[PDB]
Amino acid sequence: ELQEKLIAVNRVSKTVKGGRIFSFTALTVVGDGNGRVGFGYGKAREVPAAIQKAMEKARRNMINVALNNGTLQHPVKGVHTGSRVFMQPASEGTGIIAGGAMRAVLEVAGVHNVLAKAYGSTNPINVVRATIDGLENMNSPEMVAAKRGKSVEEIL
Amino acid sequence: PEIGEEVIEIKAAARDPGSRAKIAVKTNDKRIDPVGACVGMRGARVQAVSTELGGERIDIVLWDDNPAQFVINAMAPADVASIVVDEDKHTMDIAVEAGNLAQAIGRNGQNVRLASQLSGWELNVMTVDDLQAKHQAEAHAAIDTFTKYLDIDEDFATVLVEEGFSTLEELAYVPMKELLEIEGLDEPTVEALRERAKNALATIAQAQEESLGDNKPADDLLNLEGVDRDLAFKLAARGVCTLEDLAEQGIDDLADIEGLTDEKAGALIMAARNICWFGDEA
Amino acid sequence: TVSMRDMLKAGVHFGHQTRYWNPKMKPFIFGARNKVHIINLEKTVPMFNEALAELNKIASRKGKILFVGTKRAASEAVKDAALSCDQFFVNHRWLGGMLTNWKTVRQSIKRLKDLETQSQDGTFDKLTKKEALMRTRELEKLENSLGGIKDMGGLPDALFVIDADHEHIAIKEANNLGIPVFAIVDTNSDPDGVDFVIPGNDDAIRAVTLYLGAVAATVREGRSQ
Amino acid sequence: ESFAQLFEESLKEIETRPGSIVRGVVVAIDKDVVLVDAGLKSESAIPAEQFKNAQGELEIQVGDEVDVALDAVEDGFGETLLSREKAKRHEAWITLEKAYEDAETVTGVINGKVKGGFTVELNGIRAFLPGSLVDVRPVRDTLHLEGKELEFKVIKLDQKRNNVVVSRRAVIESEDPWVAIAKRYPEGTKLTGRVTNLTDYGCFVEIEEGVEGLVHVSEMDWTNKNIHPSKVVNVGDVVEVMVLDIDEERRRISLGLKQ
RNA sequence: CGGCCCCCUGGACGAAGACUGACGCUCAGGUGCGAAAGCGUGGGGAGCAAACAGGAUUAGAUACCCUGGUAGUCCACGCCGUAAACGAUGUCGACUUGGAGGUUGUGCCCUUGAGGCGUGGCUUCCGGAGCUAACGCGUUAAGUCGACCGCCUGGGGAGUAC
RNA sequence: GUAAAGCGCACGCAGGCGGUUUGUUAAGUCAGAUGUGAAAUCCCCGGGCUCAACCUGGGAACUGCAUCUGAUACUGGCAAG
Repeated sequence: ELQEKLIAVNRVSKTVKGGRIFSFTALTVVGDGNGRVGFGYGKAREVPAAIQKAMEKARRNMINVALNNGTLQHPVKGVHTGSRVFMQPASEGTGIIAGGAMRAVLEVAGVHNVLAKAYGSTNPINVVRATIDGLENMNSPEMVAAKRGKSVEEIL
Repeated sequence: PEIGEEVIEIKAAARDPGSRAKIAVKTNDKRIDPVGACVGMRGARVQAVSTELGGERIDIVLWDDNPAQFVINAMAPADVASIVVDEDKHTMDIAVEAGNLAQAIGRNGQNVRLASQLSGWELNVMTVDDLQAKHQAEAHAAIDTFTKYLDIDEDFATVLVEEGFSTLEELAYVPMKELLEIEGLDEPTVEALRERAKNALATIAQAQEESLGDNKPADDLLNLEGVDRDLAFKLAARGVCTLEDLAEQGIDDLADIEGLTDEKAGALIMAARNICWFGDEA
Repeated sequence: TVSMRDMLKAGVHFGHQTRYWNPKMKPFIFGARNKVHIINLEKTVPMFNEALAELNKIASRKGKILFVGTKRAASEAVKDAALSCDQFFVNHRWLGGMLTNWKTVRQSIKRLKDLETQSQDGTFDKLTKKEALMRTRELEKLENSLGGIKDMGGLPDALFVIDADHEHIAIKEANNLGIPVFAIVDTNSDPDGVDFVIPGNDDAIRAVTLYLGAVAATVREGRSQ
Repeated sequence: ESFAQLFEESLKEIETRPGSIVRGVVVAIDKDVVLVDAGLKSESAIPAEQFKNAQGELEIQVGDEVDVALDAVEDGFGETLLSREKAKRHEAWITLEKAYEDAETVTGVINGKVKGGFTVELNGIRAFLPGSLVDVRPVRDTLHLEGKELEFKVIKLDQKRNNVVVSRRAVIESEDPWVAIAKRYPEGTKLTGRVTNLTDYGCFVEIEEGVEGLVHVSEMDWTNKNIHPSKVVNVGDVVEVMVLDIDEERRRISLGLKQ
């Protein structure tokens, strides 16, 4: 039921007395096609093991997101370290207008319709984190009604 | 292996090997998903048990909390909506619809027993309409019992039992302040009407004294053929206690009670005398 | 259940100095006496009662309780408390990642159990002396570390702690996993990670004992229930 | 309610700062630490050497009560300054009692003049005296039976520096530190001073009215450099020391202990 | 900006009151002050010391080290207008958890003692939330905001040429 | 702050911004109307060339400007505090 996308894999080095020890980092993200989403960032000497780790980590520490039907509930900004991200709810049919790692996380999240730009850095890791942050902070109408002591129709 | 390493709380396994094997399992809330692990990739491990000892209809239910959630889970795989309860023998009265009852009941002698041991006790599969039918068969009776409780005038009793929930059968132990909201509550009298019901219960206990509280008949007189409990009480009210004491009485002595006729008292005296005389023979 | 007079007698109301406090504890502080913080018993008592009730409820559903104190003043007492209600405890140094990294520690438990078995049930003696001394030393080490939690099986369903600042590693582990935390929190301590905070003197022995005894009683009650 | 506020001020009313109210009940003994609870934030890590009397064995079991001392709070965890200092207040009260009748009567046995004046000891403690006070007259207890028993009749006290000199015999007979710092000066006046803190080059014995002495590291013993003062003397103990040197200007009285 | 004294003189802070009644903040151009070195004229010249000379060192030593040593450093009056002129942090105002100090006021308190409880100004260190690329900053912000100005737009060429 | 980037520091004209209360005005601001904002082009609904491009009817738009009539919270002006 869960869908999982390996966003990126990158070779990283550690210099030692002999020479360079190489290793691989795997950035993955998983989601159930609904609110729930989680990213994982694994590391191992070989690629498949590292992606396996990324999947494992993503599977835990997931996070829920309040989706109005296929899209978002309102325009939302999210940042992390360099990657600053804007994403905006959009009409059915438009699809996921987003670039790169961001796209991936959106798809697994089960959002189908967004207009979305990544300002600043586009370092996959940071940008996916920023996306997750923007999705988490985003609140729903019912939530704001509760926050504020009102009905949904009062807020419209 | 999760179950083996204490990750899948498995209590009872009410299953019928050789047919259906539905069993519920609990888990410590930690993103474990018990049934999921028991099933696997597209019933990966589920297929193993399916063709393990033999073609069995194995099923897993996501145990929620306590026994109330175990009831519905024991009705799976189907569609439960509601259920009734009681004391020691609660008897989970399955409440579903005829359309969904076909699958819920599945087989007369299969899912009615497999789901019976599910909770460990026993279940009574019923219908949505059946529930309501029996539901009302309870409102009238704390009333449907010749009204042997409080009692005063009847015109006020109808207007009181209109708003009255669960009649008045032992309702004094409930909120004694919401009936005062009723249009007509001066001095504590309705709070007193409920007290009358309590007195009626004591009166019912006095009726038990009339049938036990004042020494009712022995086992020989009660198990005599051709006599009921009321007839045995009416016969024993004249000082008799045993079947031999009833045999000592005559038709004219038993004729003082209008409940027994001369032919019936003669037949009872003859039966008691035959039981006394032919007691050596079984 | 636990009265205010008794707590006063114990020395709960006493709290750390005025240069060592935490401003998140400002609500729970009453005043400062001789340049020492005083804990507000009025606000402490009801919450302590609450915490007790929650612990009881946990027990009722057959919850596993872990008692943590590594202050080495009240290690004996916390062990005693754990045993009274036959629950589990960590009276010596908490192993980093005991709960988060359970699966590894579970092997540790198993090795300890095996060693215990060898010691007692085997009755095999005839072991090379040095080797026998080494095995004994290993046994002692593992008993000290994991004695209370050896029969635990899996992960606790609640975590009682005697000091938050001292056992912050355990607290953090519980939070990461989501286990309910029941902490005694002095003025210097940080109660943010704690779910059911308890403002009381972690340091004083008698106060610690009192805390423990009430907790044990309510666990026993929940078990009885 | 105000129950608690009233109690807080009540409990203020029923404790004081110094070691005055004998309140701490000994709730655990083990060698070498005694511990009490005087209604303080924590229990005191008491030495055994505050609580053995005059021949080297302990005297108080569980439940026993002595007050300790205060006005210093939490070096990182704990509570007190020790209780024998409390005993010093009782000794001061006994010494003051003399004033009432102009005669304090105890036993005082002064064999030899440490710093000019015979040393007189009251039951547990031993104090040092100025010369004249040991004897009312030139009697000179050197010819008396050693460590003899008479009494103490006060000749001289310094009144800020705990130097008290007393008259053992003859029952019939009956800013501030630094301007005139020439009393313990001349070359070699020995003193009885409690050490305060050993700074790994020193010991800091300093008793005589708000001064500071250093017996640092060189004398201390009859080994020079491998000594490490903490091993060789004590913490918080009254010792043999004398001046050897005074600055009145740069306030460095450089005492010694090899004497 | 550092020995004391005197004369003339600017600012800061606190204590209470009394008064004025938005008179304020910022500031392109403009004006002033602006280390050291440097320039001009006139004085002065102990020590130190660019330049210079000799002796060493060295492969060489137009240096480092040594022996000397003149401009200058000092004073007066002018000019110069730059420095890692740095907190590499524009000015003004408001708001946001804490601890340990220093310094300088001031109110009360038995100053019963060097103290006890406050309340102002300036100031050093540590550290929370938050912020930050991180380092770190953290009520003296590099946090949360407002007003005005200054400045940046790849490295070199170049802060150079005209 | 360290990546390029806080004038060495100040005073200060012009300029920018401006505590709080009441009154007034109605400049800014907002609302409505009128006039205009060529046609074509763009966009919406239609029509015609077999379709399309293309042609084409009607609308919308042309974010503006000018006026007149209102609104007066805020900003401004004026008057008193």
